[PDB]
Amino acid sequence: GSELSERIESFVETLKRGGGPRSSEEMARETLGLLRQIITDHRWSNAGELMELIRREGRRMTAAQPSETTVGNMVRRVLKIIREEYGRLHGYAQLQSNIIEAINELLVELEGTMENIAAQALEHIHSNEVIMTIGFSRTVEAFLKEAARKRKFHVIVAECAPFCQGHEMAVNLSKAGIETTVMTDAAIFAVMSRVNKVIIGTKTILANGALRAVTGTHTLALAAKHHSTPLIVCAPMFKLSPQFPNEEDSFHKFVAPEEVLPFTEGDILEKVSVHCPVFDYVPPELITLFISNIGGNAPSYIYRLMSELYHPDDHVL
Amino acid sequence: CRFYQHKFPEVEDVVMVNVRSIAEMGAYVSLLEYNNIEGMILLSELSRRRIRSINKLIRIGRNECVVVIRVDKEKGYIDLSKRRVSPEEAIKCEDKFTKSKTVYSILRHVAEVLEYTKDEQLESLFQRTAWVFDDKYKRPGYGAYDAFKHAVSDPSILDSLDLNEDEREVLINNIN
Amino acid sequence: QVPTRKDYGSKVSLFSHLPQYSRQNSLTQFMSIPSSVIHPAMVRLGLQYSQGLVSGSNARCIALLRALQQVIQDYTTPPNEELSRDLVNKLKPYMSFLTQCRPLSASMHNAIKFLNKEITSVGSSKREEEAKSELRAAIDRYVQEKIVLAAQAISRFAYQKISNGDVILVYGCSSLVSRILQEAWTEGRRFRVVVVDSRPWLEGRHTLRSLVHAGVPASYLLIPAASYVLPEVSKVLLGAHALLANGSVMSRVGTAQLALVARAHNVPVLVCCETYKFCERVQTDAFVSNELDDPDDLQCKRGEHVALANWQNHASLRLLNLVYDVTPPELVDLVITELGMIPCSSVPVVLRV
Amino acid sequence: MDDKELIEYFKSQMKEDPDMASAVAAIRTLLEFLKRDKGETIQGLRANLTSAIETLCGVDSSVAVSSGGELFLRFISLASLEYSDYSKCKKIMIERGELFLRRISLSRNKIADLCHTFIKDGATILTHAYSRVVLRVLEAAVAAKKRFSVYVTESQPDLSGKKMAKALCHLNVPVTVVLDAAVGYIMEKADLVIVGAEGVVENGGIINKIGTNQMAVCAKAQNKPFYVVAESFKFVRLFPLNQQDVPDKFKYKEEHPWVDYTAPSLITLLFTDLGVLTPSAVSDELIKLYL
Repeated sequence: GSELSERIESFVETLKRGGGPRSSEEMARETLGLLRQIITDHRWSNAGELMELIRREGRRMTAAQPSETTVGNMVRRVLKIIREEYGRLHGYAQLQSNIIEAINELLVELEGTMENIAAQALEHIHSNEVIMTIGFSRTVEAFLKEAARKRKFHVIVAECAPFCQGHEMAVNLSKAGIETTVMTDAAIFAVMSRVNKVIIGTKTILANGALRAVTGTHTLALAAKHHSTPLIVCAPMFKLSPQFPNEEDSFHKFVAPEEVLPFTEGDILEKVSVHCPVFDYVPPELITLFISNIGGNAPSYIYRLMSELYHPDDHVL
Repeated sequence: CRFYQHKFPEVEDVVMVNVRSIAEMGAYVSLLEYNNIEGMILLSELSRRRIRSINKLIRIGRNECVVVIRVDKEKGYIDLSKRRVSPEEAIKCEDKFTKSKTVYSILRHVAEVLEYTKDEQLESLFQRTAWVFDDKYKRPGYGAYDAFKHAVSDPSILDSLDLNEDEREVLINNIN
Repeated sequence: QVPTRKDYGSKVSLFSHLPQYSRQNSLTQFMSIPSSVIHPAMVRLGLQYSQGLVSGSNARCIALLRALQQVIQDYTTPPNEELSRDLVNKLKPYMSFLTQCRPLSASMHNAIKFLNKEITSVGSSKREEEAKSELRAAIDRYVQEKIVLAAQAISRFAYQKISNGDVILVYGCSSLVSRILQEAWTEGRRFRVVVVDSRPWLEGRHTLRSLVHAGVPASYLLIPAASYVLPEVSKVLLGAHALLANGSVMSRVGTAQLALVARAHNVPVLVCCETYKFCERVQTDAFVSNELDDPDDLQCKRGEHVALANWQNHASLRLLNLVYDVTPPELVDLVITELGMIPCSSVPVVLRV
Repeated sequence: MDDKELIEYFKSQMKEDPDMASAVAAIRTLLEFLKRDKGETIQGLRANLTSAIETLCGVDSSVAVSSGGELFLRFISLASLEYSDYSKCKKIMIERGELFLRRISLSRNKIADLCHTFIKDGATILTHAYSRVVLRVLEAAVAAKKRFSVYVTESQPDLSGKKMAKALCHLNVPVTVVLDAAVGYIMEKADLVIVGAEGVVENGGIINKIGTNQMAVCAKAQNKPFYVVAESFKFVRLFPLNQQDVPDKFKYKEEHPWVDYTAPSLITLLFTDLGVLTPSAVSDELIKLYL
């Protein structure tokens, strides 16, 4: 049963350094897989022992890299599943089978997420209109080049100044022939007048409806609230996590300060500290629409799902 | 219009009551089969699900039969229960309700034809006559029951009250 | 298949998706007047929709519903086909013909969708007479606890709000509102009422009458003059044609405007909208669900040289009379419904389950 | 058994315990009455408790006590009463009542170790009154060995802030008693404002002592995030829209309110033993819980 432990390591490591896997929903999938293995390579006197074990493991997971809590909420929902099963079917052993199907169920639903969102797109964006996006958020490449087969419009993609992370989407939408444009984040307020409804990615959905986003997003949402054009969060619901913003501000992945001011610059690096947060906050009171697996949703709406998805008694995990 | 020789019904009496007003601890149920007996009713488990339910104002008046679990006279109420009931007893209470309605129209036509402007006196005469006609059959207010049983050929039992021939006239007329 | 409503108007660019039909090019010109392929009661309803005879939201609802009441009660099934399928079928092209003669709001959408869910939720065992009768009775319970009970409940609930002396704003033909206002005034509480109305379909006169003929001191003025009465009105009291996913409200061409200005002068915003209205889609924007009506019913009277009679006759001209706008939940304070006096941004949850 | 001993018993309970917020003292005395009701009925006891709660409301002008009465009335008939004798009912009923007592006692500790992790270290906390719950949650956050200051207002009509200081500095925390009218001044220099509440309205905002709202409004314009604490029972089914609307059974005890309301547009994060909230969630939770 140590092969389980070695796969656990393999992940925990690939997690604990940097981009891996470079896709988010992928991370979710490998997560669920490893969880399934934890179950199918273990037994329990009572399901409480399995709850305990998966809680320990999820603690290691989220504590390792609290910047990406996706897997945090995956183990949360798995705790929900076992909670629900021991609730129903004892309110004893064969229910292991039960558990497994749930995973598959969850799993298979996950496999449709992207395409689900696709169906919404063809509704919102009426043609020849201007949409703004910050990043290469796969869900949004899906969104747009899946609503660019019946209409035509204009998407301007900003650029997270740390990376070129807001250029790959430009080259992709070029490969999809939509006549999109590139720009430098500092100029978003420059053109925020001529936007219609910003379509932004997201990286988590706190239980306050406050999304932690790829950096250079707080300014986008603030410019939006100013011009009062609406915010289109392309957040599949698995990206939730029942964190409520204020704890300890282990909050923004502080990536290699090499990014902003590269090391080539002489001695000035002796009294010049550096900051480079790749993930910023956006207050929920600016959100408009949680385009999601179940269609339109508003800020408050989100805790409803946090009511149902993750059993509240385990946000301390 | 009083109720019967049982002006204060006893236990196991399943009154046909309506819901006068939805409430918090339990819907205040009121009936006339005991001359406006009013009490509560223990809100059920799936009736604790009446939060998101529709229009607590709708379904106010649509009467139904309920059993009387507790009882009180000076405390002035009755705790009616619904979840633990049967529809055969519902049909029996429907029969008793038809009898009640018959007796109510009877008292109305008494007040009209016999000009009984008085309420307590006329209602007590009627209730005594009904108890007389009833205690031989012992059914729930069997007075009018025997009245319509014998009124096919012999409703002359009204001789005891030789005060208004319009009484038996309207009886044998509105009957058939 | 069906005769097609002929698109009328130099459709503006930003609203091409939704159609600009009208009421002069009647749809019944082509149809085989023997109402066989198209049921007679449904088609009479469809027509008196095109002519815009029935306007009130829940009014249009009850209209459609009693029309399908007649349809069912006179409907018969083909030989050897289960009703809960061919009925759904027969309804489908009738709904289509409806959307042709007059686009269908979310109200009648919820209506027809519920009726389909009911039709299908009963199987083969349905005896024809008893099947049609049970559908009658279910349609009844539906209309009862959704539009002639929800109304009285909304009113019996909101009545506690309206204090004395506080003049109240209203927007037009929202029958529900008029019922609330009357059933309030008749309880001792006192107030004036200001009414607001907008072109082209000048309408508040419906509510204006239904008020004054119940003895409430009233006042009435077009919508751009809103700012003149807002420093006095203490509570606005809108209507609503639908409740959407995010939590917004939709209503006639105006109501968003009044919501906005009345937020500006800090006067609390009411909305009154009974549950079954509540749809499930979302609309953050205000341009992707709006049932554009005719252009040439827009104009007014100037001497006699009505400035637009030559409508298409120019080159560039492109008119429009948007019908529904949407107040985001950022303004609407309190949505009274029979379920409670819930706050706006908390609607979709408590009405979903 | 009569209403005299009920009111004086509430008085005695609050006197032997100023540390027990009026609501819980009321509910306690209410259970006490339920014990020695010496009745044998179901509804005939509902009438008794309703009348008694009316009296208590007519004695103490707080929203807390009447609201707790409503909620107790709810939480004696929550599921199937299992109506069997109209007497054993009373037994199981008062059992659920003492359980209600349990949760109401737990409320504070629950909300404290729910919140005391919300105070970033080295910032100025600006309370508003002798909010027992605020004092407790602070006391907690201190016990976790943090650093932060305290600005307290003084809520003019009665000296509240003076009392809160006199009892907080007993914990040796940096304390500074502004003059409540000066809130607009120190509002520049404190980051976030914890404020005690005395009743939550069904759309998310809170109702609280005289100055709350204006403080609230200041602490929104400058984007300074705005907190609030209130345990379960102080939810209320009162939905004003204007500060004039709040019922006048609360507003008294020349003409000057004692409590007033803040729109939920402003309140940025609740605190309820039910958990962290989001004012619309207070609505949803109220419609659900109240029953």
